[PDB]
Amino acid sequence: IVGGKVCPKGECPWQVLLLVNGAQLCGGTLINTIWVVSAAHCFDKIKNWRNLIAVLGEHDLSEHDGDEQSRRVAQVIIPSTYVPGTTNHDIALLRLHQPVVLTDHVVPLCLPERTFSERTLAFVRFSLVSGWGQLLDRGATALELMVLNVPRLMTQDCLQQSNITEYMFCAGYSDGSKDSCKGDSGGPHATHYRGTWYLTGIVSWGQGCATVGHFGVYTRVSQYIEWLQKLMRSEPRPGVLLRAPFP
Amino acid sequence: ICVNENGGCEQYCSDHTGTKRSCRCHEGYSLLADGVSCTPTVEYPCGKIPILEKRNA
Ligand SMILES: Cc1noc(C)c1NC(=O)NCc1cccc(-n2ncc(C(=O)Nc3ccc4nc(N)[nH]c4c3)c2O)c1
Ligand SMILES: [Ca+2]
Ligand SMILES: [Cl-]
Repeated sequence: IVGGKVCPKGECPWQVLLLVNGAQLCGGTLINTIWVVSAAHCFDKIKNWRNLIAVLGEHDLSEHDGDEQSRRVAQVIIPSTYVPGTTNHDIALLRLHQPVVLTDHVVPLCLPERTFSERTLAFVRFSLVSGWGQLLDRGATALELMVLNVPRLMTQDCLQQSNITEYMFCAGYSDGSKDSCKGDSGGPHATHYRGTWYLTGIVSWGQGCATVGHFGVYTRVSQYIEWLQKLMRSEPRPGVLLRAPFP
Repeated sequence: ICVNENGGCEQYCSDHTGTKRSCRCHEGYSLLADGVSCTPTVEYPCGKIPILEKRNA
């Protein structure tokens, strides 16, 4: 995250850190005690699918404070329409091996109904994006979780002000000062409405970040609510990766 | 009704045939008798931040 602030410990309690062989891979969002939403592209190059870990309650990566909860990732579900190394359909649903325990530091973000998200949330101007990604373009990643308030653009307005599909949206700033960045992919774009926060976007990717003339690109979660809900009602299948039809 | 002002619902809204509307709440919340408001029914409902909810409790 470029140009944000430290998320005070416990104020982003749905944020997930994904690790592969102990190394930072991506962010994610907790939506229930065993389900995490992330970005499909995070998994394009995984060799050993059995060394993926999700960490909840993380804040400062330099220390252990006892609020962290680690779980193995049992399933990574990706839409059939996602093509590796691209932006369209950049979403993954992850099933944890064992539920996390909800605590003051570990709380799911609400996955909204489609109608509500389309009719109401999509018109809330500012939303929060968070992660342990780079603090600057071509810079070091953050040790403390960072958060940034970004405004959402209508797609016509994105294209004028800069292919953005109906499965994406733009949000952020075009002056290079404030953006999501490498290391933040998969993390939440969370939208507040009448006292509750909802998942509306997933940090996707682009070439570099905080680039004058360019906005951050987010997966438009409202297009996937039904797809996610059906999968969360399904039984697990052997083998970590699952490609599931979309729609 | 639901397309305007969220139908007055705090959370989810469904239209029915007639001048009818039903609000609903996410799991972990229940609908109050006003037919619009949602109140938590569990300790850690989705989309609420406990350390801030307790700062205002
Ligand atoms: C198939 C394939 N062929 O080619 C490639 C390339 C393939 N896929 C993989 O190599 N996948 C592996 C992989 C895993 C994890 C991260 C990454 N990963 N690598 C770079 C970034 C990144 O720049 N992210 C980012 C984020 C926020 C942003 N906000 C703004 N404005 N810009 C932003 C950019 C990222 O996320 C890649
Ligand atoms: Ca820590
Ligand atoms: Cl496997």
